[PDB]
Amino acid sequence: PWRHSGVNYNGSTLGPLEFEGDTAHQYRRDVFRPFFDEYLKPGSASVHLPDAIIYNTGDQKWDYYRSWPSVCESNCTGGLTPLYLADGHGLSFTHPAADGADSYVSDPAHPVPFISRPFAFAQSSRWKPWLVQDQREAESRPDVVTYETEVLDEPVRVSGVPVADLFAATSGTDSDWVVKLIDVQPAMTPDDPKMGGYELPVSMDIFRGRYRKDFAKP
Amino acid sequence: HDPLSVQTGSDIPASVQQRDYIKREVMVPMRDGVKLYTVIVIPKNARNAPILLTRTPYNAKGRANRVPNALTMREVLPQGDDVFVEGGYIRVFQDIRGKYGSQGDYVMTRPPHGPLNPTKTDETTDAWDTVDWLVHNVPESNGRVGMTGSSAEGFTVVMALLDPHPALKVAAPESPMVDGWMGDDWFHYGAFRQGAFDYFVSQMTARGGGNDIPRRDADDYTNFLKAGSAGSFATQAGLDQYPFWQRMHAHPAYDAFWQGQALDKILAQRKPTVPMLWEQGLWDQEDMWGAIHAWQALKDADVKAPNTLVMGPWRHSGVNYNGSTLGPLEFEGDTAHQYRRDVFRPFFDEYLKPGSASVHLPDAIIYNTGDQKWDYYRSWPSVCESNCTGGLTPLYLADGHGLSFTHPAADGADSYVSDPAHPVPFISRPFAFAQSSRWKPWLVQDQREAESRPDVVTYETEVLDEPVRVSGVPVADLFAATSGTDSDWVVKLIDVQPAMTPDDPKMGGYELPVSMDIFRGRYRKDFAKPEALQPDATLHYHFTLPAVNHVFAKGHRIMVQIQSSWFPLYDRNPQKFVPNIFDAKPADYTVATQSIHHGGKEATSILLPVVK
Amino acid sequence: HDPLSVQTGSDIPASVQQRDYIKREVMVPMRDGVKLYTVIVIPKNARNAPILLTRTPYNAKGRANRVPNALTMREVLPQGDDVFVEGGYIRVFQDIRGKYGSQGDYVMTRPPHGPLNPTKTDETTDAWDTVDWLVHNVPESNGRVGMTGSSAEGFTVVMALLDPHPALKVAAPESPMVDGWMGDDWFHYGAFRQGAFDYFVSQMTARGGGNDIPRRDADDYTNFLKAGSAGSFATQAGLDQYPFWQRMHAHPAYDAFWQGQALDKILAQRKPTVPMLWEQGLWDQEDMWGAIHAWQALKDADVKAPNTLVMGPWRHSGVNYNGSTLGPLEFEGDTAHQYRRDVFRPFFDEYLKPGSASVHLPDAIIYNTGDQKWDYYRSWPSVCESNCTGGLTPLYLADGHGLSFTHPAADGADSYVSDPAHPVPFISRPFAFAQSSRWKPWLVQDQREAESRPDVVTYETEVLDEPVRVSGVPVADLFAATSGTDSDWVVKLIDVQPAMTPDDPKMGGYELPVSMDIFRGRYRKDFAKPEALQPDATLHYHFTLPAVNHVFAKGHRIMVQIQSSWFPLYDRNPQKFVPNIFDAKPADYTVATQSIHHGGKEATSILLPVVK
Repeated sequence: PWRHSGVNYNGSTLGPLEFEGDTAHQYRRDVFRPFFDEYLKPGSASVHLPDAIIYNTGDQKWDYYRSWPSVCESNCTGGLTPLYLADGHGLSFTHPAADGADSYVSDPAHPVPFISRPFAFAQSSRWKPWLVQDQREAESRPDVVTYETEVLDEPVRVSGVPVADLFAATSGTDSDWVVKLIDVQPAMTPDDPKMGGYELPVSMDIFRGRYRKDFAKP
Repeated sequence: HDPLSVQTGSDIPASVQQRDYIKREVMVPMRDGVKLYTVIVIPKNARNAPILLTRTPYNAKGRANRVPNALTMREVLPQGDDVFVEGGYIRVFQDIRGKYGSQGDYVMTRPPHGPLNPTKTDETTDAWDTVDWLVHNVPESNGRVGMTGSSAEGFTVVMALLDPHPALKVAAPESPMVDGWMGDDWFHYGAFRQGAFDYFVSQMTARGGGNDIPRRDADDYTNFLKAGSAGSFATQAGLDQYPFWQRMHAHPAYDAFWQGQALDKILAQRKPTVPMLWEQGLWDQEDMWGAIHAWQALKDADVKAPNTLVMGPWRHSGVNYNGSTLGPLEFEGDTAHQYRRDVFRPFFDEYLKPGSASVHLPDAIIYNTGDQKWDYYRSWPSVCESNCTGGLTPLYLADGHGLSFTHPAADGADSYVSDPAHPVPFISRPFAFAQSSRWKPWLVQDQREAESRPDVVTYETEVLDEPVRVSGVPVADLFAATSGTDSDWVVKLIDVQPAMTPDDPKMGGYELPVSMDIFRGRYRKDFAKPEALQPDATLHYHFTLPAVNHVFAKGHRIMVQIQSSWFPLYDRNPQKFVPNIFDAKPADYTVATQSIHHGGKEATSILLPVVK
Repeated sequence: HDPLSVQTGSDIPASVQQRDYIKREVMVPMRDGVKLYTVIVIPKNARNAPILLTRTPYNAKGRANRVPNALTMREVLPQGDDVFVEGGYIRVFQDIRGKYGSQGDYVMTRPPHGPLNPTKTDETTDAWDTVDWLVHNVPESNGRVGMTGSSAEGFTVVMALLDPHPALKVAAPESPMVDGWMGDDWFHYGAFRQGAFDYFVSQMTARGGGNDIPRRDADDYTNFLKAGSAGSFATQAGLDQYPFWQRMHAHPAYDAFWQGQALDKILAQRKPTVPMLWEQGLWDQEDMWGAIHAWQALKDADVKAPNTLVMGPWRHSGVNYNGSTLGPLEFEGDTAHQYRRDVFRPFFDEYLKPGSASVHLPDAIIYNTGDQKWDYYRSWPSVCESNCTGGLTPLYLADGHGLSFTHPAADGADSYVSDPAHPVPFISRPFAFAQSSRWKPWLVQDQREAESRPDVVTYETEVLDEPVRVSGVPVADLFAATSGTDSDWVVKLIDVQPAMTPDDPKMGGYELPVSMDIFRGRYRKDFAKPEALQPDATLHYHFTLPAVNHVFAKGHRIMVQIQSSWFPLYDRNPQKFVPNIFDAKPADYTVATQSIHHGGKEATSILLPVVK
């Protein structure tokens, strides 16, 4: 649960998020060092590492997966589960038969800030934990469309690479498509009040529309 | 049995000289038999001392207990009482009718005797009976009473000024509740302030203390948006059983209910002879209309008594605390203490302490938010719409999102889509009304967030080569059109800081608002008779904005920002004409295209009070 | 008249579904007719649900209202109830006899039935009647009650364990008040804790809330020093009229009054059969004696029930909050939540939720303050004074202010002047008892300030080449001399951090105390019969210090600090034998020369619980 190069520093926090101890030092001591010792120090203990060792941003613990990922598009034990966008700005696991569409105006004279203004690239302290910043500012804008499920009654576990299956239209001849997968914290978090309703992005990216068909031939 | 070992009774003692003050608790009887809880703080060995009186609905016992049962009077009394404690004044805090230790019925901002109050008592008589009692029952006093207080405590001062007792020699209302509809606590040109619900429940649930409205989400932007309309929130909060809300809900327009409560107009018709010192902050987020309008009305009515207006770089009630800062802004020392020691105290001493020096205060003493110093204006304002030495200078909106002092003869217009499903946050999300630390300095926050939104139109001058000085009331001369049948118009006058401020880096390019307000379109023609707007027609809006005493320095920029929402502070305008916005239904909220015309016959501008 | 415009009544309403819980307020009648206010928080539509009960003198109504009248149960209940809210437990908070909403007489830490309480009731019977009522009157419950609580709420659990109701299936006292004289809230080996005065006035002024003692100065070091003695401050604060103080003032020694209140000795004689989970923090600044001594006494008496001791890296009551940090220290995640989720909850589920997984807890579960991990000890402690697998390893004080594991045959002694006019501050000045943020993590503060003083002797080992692991109770074997006839002895076991800690620069050379306590010299021979000390004679002092589960890593240093004052937390020892230190006179305070002998026959050392 680190930022770029965060593995060489302290892994206890990242922005307002708090993890179970110094996760970076944990990896350095429990995995990194012993793995290196096996081949660099003759006579050292043999370590048998799995396919992947990933920290669980929900369970708050290290997960050791013998085979990872267990689910994906093709050549995996199982496929991906589609979380469909629905009517009334909702999200459902049930495929909605009815056709529908939502519109938003994209004005380049007023682009959406990736993080709160003001921001300068020299501000390292703001740049580092940018990916965990609250997305509530974007949601309040008419140039950002937001979809969400109902307050969960049962937990939903995700482990792998999420794929954006987007069916979008533009009135122009080019366009960028930013898709954010967000984990909305409980409406109220009394043990840490500032996290109430916090829109934490667990995964997000941008796609330049001109490369839809070919990445080499726009 | 041994009492020093075996306890068969209670450990709580049956009954429970080091202080420099004496605290007296009395129940002062009014003319109708109702008694009012009064706390009198008299300094030890005090003889022939003046009385500083404050009537309050915020717990008199608590107010005179900053540090509960402290050893010193300085500790026991509020920070704002510092200069009076040093002066040996007798402090008096009294619970108003129907609140805390007081008896009787409580009426939120009780209307003065008239069509809205046919009984023999009101806040005016309550103050009269109080003063009359204090001058006959406090032997340590010289029989001279001075009145002060901020917010609702300021409201009581204004009420007492309608018909004061001869012993009330001086008064100083601080950011008082004068007109809750025009521009104070409840509405701002018709636009309802949603933070009122929490105030209602906290002040009217019981005689004593009350609790806040439990929330679903931590964000009030989310809370009020999910509820829909303001009325819907109120109903969900169980506010429908509260008599004051029932009256407000029935009177959304500026009718007889609100007109009969406008203290600025009433006080001016009575012609008081008691020296006054009106005060409000330049960034008063709760009572911007209060002081300035009451002071101006008295000046226009040719009052025969000292009438001075004081405006510092403070937030609501900031005059009683530390005025060194406000949000990220820094001023030249403790401006609040400065005013309290140099102006407030001596002015009160003149009428409450016989033999004291005579002070000759000017028309207004306003701090300069540009020059960083106190300005003393013998005649203020020097420029305004009519009946002034000079007129206002129009700062025209122009082509290419610009601002100029030169009239653009050609027509032009810029558009923005106002979607009520995504209203513009008044301050960064998340925000809850319970977060006092964010609410207090809201008026000085950077407006760069709003500038980046497509539903907010921004205009700016070039980087200034010569400073532009403004002192007075700016007037928004707006020529706007909407596709809907109703709309809200938010206009902001901003002072953009230099692109780079190397001594304080975070201030570089900061969009500091010096004055901003909202106007509910339905009240364009008449405030008392709301009417629908013509779709797509460019209409003329003319309204005054909060006063200014600023200097847009070299390297700065003057900026104007226009939008149609300010959530969740102001309830969303459905953008469709409905009889009562409070009861707007989900289907009433319409997306609308707003057009701000510039140049030609419909040249939108900000009528600036430019001075030499 | 129009009611929607004219109000002649009150704006306060005569009588003032969205929640996931139901709150029930009941007055539970005890065996003597006295009713106790009980708040029952029940989750919406629950059946066969266990009850978590807490009896408290800290306002039940408030405790069950973390976020007053909140929409969710999670919000409404304290942080420490998180796992029980997730488990669907029924929360029950009750006001103990004589406090807040409860009737009857209030007796501070009411003694159990015996020579100090000849009535028909006590805290044991009150809990019995409460459990009996709860299991018959709450239809949503499965008739199984679990008891928990911290501080005074922990005291009520221990009291209930003396003779529990059949329905009380499990108990978990957290940092309970077991022995106020030995090492809990009031005294520590006879040394009086001056913070008790504020606690006395805040809890025994009235049935409900009370206020703090008004201070003259902001610094309590100044306040107490100026007052002179502890009894002198009490008199000046008007505490002489408080019955509990009157008894304490009459019983400064460990006589029948304190012996008959030692819950560890009483509980071990009763032999309970209810599964227990004892808890206290390794840095418990309010109740260090409590849990460990109560758990150990039961273990020695061969208790026929699960008896586990849990000690985390927490301050007093820190188990119910966030255990990630403590002062400048950082632990491996939220240790408090970890314990609550992995140990606490499942242990309670085993006896309260029929069908749940069975847990087999070891002797003790202690967090390692060196290894930064949870240690599970099947048998604890493995090393101690007598009746253990191994003995303690002595860490001898040596020449040139050093420490060694090798016994020095050569005799030696180091001296320091203890001047009562200038007592050693327990933590940096200024400090007031009201400053909670400084009081809570005081036990982990840097001891470098003390080391720099001439009235504090310091001993340290060389920079460690190999780690030294310690697990158990360290025993101070001190051979000290004083020129006076009385004296206090403060012994600190410190873990000096590496000279430089590049990953966290501020920790470089930091003198972190892993265990420290004070011993009032007059009680050297007998705790019940105080005696004067022979001037200039080296006497033997033998006392246990707070438990440890640390590892002095490579680069670190083990350090011992010895002083004779710990102001203003502990009252100053006059250093002259007086019948009652509480009533010491100004002339009694004598400057004394203290000598700590090392080597030979009087080899001062800290008997460390060194493990492999």
